[PDB]
Amino acid sequence: TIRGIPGIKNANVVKLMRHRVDAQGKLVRLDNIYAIKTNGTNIFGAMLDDNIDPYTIVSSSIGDTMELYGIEAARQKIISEIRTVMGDKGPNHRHLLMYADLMTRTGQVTSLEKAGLNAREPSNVLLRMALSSPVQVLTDAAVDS
Amino acid sequence: MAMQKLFTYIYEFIEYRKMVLLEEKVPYDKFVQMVLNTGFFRINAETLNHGIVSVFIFGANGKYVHHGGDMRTLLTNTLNEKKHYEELILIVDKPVLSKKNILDIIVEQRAANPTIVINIYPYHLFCINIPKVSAIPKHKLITQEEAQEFLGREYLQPQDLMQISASDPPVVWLGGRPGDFVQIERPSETAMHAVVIRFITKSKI
Amino acid sequence: CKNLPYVFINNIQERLQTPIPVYLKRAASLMRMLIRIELATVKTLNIT
Amino acid sequence: GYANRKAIFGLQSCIVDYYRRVSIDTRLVQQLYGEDGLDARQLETVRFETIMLSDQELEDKFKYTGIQSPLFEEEFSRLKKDRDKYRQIFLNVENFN
Amino acid sequence: ESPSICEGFVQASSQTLVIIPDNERITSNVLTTFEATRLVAVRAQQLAINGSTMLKKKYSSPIDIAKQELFNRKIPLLVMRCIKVTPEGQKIVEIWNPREMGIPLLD
Repeated sequence: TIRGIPGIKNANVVKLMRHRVDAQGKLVRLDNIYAIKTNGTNIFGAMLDDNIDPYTIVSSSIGDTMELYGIEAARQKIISEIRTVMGDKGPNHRHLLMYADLMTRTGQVTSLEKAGLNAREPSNVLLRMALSSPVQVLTDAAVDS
Repeated sequence: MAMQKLFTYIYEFIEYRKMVLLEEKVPYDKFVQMVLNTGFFRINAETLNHGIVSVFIFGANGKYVHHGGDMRTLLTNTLNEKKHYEELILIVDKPVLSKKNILDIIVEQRAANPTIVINIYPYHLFCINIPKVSAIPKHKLITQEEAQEFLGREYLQPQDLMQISASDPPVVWLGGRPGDFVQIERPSETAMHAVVIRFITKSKI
Repeated sequence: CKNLPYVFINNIQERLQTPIPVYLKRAASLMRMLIRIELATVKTLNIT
Repeated sequence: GYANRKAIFGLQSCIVDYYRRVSIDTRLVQQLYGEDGLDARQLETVRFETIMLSDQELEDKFKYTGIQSPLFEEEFSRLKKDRDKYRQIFLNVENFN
Repeated sequence: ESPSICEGFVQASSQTLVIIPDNERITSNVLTTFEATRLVAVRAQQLAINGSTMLKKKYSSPIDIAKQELFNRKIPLLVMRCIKVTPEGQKIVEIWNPREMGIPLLD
């Protein structure tokens, strides 16, 4: 690496649409705000750089948010990612809350795959048997008593 | 430039932990050259419990993060110092966490010294004011009695609550030991902020 | 508005005025805010 | 179908208990269902008037001046506090999105 | 060795029903639609098998009679809600009364 934050493939200036509070207390919505949007997530390098606000770093990757920030920030990032994937006519927010709270209930982001079901409900042999590969999980339950 | 950020935010973290310093604060230059030559910058903190907490900011590629003999020597000789030594903290580079032998010496000295708690953290935990990050909601540690009252009202054993690792950055800044409870005020698009209580489990290796 | 979090428990704990858990108080914060906004004294002058 | 079956088997065990917490067996998943405990079928969208009002506009509209009791000073301060809390929380939500 | 039974404490220890006092219950005093529906269904099946009722207005189907018994607060059932399974073999319930409790929409 010669220059720039590693893992930042690109960086483009995008105007943002943001709310601010005036001295009279009005909640004015500002469109003149400028910030950059990158490709590739390296939150750590962004915090290191001084031209970039370290406390207002937003990353599309759940993993980097989990590692850098924690599990509550990872849960909020899961909600945000599922929401932006949903589109315009998305579901209610409580369903996304349920999705995110299920994965992040163990202090780690657990998937919806069979690995995540093992992590969240290891003792529920019958549930994992119903999900996939009943013979393998049946063998594991038998040997594990 | 993680050295300067780490240098300022470790002292901000000591202040956040409501601890006082036992010595005088050197500037950036002395800190970085001492880290580069010695291999570690040692910072002593005293808590309200009248315990002593020591922090070791290891170098990125120094002599101490590569060989287990020297690291073992440091732990053995520093842990026999007659301070109260409530907690020891090692701040090391990110790739060091995968290096096994350092984790082995850490766990070996943890088992050898029961009452002392040793944790090794990467750089990115102390390169920013973690409680001041927008994306991180407000964590606070509820005492054992109020957590027990909450559980008894809820008919919940502690293992029923959602778990949070003791290595979580907000919990690390708060100073959450495993087995304790942390109350969180998370913003909500539905109910306009809500409170959850999470159980602190054992940290990552 | 003070007794609003008691819709999450029952009328009995409302009569007994037993303590409300913190998260129950937080859950009804939005409804409390809306009720305060819409039942403000400047808006209920004609309501007996 | 693939994604839906995987998700269903991930989430199917989450059942609202007698505390309106969402729990797997006995282990909590949520302190409250939607963090408000409300059914998704019983929600209506309503505007919160005080959010965008300036401080003088808020005083013009919601401050009651027909009685000199300090109870109405307290009530208006409560309205202002609620507006400020809403602005703060949702500005933070806007910040990390 | 052993056929998974000799050491098998398969018989679970009998539980004792602990009923939370009427001033200590912290569940809703309004019947959830599930609970009201279950009450109506149980009562209507029991009227089908037996036929007795406390109603004054005579109806031609047990469903209507059970629905009115729930509405007119004469259904002879008690919704018991269980919140624990303690390791000490002590099942913690709170027995609610559908006659005292509120009734959901159901219509």
